Amino acid sequence: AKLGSVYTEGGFVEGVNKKLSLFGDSIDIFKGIPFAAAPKALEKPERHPGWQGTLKAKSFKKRCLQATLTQDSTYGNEDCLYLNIWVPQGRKEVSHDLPVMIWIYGGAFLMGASQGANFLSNYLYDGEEIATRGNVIVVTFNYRVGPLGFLSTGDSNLPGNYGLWDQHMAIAWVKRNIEAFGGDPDNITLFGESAGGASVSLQTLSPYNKGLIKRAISQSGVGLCPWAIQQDPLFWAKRIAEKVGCPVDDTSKMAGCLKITDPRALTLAYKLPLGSTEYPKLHYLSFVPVIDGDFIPDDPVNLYANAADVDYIAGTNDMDGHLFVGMDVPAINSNKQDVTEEDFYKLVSGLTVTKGLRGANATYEVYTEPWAQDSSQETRKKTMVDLETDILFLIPTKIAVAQHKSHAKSANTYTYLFSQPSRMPIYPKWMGADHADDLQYVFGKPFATPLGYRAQDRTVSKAMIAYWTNFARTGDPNTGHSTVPANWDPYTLEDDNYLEINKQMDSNSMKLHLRTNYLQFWTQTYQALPTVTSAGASLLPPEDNSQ
Ligand SMILES: *[C@@H]1O[C@H](CO)[C@@H](O)[C@H](O)[C@H]1NC(C)=O
Repeated sequence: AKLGSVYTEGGFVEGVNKKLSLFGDSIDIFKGIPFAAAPKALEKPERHPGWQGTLKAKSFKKRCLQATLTQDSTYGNEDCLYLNIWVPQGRKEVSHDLPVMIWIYGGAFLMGASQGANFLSNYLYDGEEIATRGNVIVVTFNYRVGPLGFLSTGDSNLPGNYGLWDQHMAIAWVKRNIEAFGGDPDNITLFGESAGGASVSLQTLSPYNKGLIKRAISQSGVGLCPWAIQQDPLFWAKRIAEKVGCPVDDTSKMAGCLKITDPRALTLAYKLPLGSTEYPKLHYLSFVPVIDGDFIPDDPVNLYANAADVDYIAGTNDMDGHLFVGMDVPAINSNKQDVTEEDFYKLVSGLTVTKGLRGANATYEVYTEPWAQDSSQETRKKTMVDLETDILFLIPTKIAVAQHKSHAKSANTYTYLFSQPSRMPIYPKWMGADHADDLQYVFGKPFATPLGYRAQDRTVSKAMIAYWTNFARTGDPNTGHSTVPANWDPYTLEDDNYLEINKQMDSNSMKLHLRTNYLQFWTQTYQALPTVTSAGASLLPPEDNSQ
């Protein structure tokens, strides 16, 4: 069948119907529907007022204003709040009451576009494969990124989180209109990776999404990740106002200035210092969400209450840290480059600055227990990847599933570990899954563009698409429109069970206790060490001028 012209809160919308077989199977595809009005620089989004007549939603609109790679603070403009929809259709009748999956893209909160772009190893986000292979409606949209989406003074002058408001507006529009297209409003599921994985998390915790989200999936990213929350907003708020001529040490005037400063200037003033220097950096992504007064009204760890009736999946790739540690210690497969013990200590120190050399010393100690030694420079390099994977993805993720499992009411909880080896020619033979390697499988690339894909890739992709969509349908990965390769057991604090996802999907894919001892170190021992919180009175309550 064909949807045709659908009437939504704003007016009529028309997309294209792509035929997929000689038997009626088609797929309606709408692109460019506005969920909000063109946002004003550093200002929250308003609902879109509507339009007269029909909207021809046939192509992705401008992605949000962001920087290219080197110069160009160009990639879109402020008018970018658009969403796209993919509705699988039969032949007999039109689809109705279908699960809805809203995708939130990553890109370190600084880059990103619904139009399958702004990402590295993988980037295209076409919902056709998922929609059609799982009989699910797939949605994608744009949310403000960069200074323009997350710049904040840390007070009423500039709260920040504008990018999170946009994501919320999308989710809201979908809640209110998705039935027009054949979706079931009470079966909205969110999924995302990296910053998108964290956004999904933060969106389930926000009181604003009280009863909008039914289920959620976070991939390589969660709200408790050290990188998801900016502890000291003003810090970079001043520095930005430094590059662009604005009254730095006067929040009010500074905020007024910025809000009127040129978007492209504001965008560009933020250049990631990925250069030739080893000072603690290369993971100082200043523009990320913050704890403001309302959207994220407290530390994410205390907001769990909001996600108690939300079915949740959270997972990690066995070497998520590889991509990042490489930027610090550029020894991937550099056989003619060796990592010394002090090299490891040096990385540790930088990673544990807030706890002094005591923290650095405890960490180095726990992490260097194994006897593979110098001779096994592989093991050394191996542990350096474990370290950043644990710190940036795994630990935060374990705490989030446990936390969710314990405070769950009716919600289900499932976690996973994706380990399909990266066959990137420029990485060492020991490589497992790196950050983002999951994307191609989740979005069904091995099927969409099979050229260059082994069958194993189609095996994995068939499984992941099956798990995600079954879950999006029943809250259970093992029950839905598709056949699951191996049973995925619901999480328990008792077993700490995780499905290892790869080509060998069988009864033995369900495993227990992934790096329990390190969870312990980071959460008990380490945490107990005195912090260099030492900031005098530069603490959250003192000297914030009553917000
Ligand atoms: C470890 O760090 C502590 C200070 O936190 C210091 O007293 C000790 O000498 C250090 N030991 C080594 C072996 O580096």
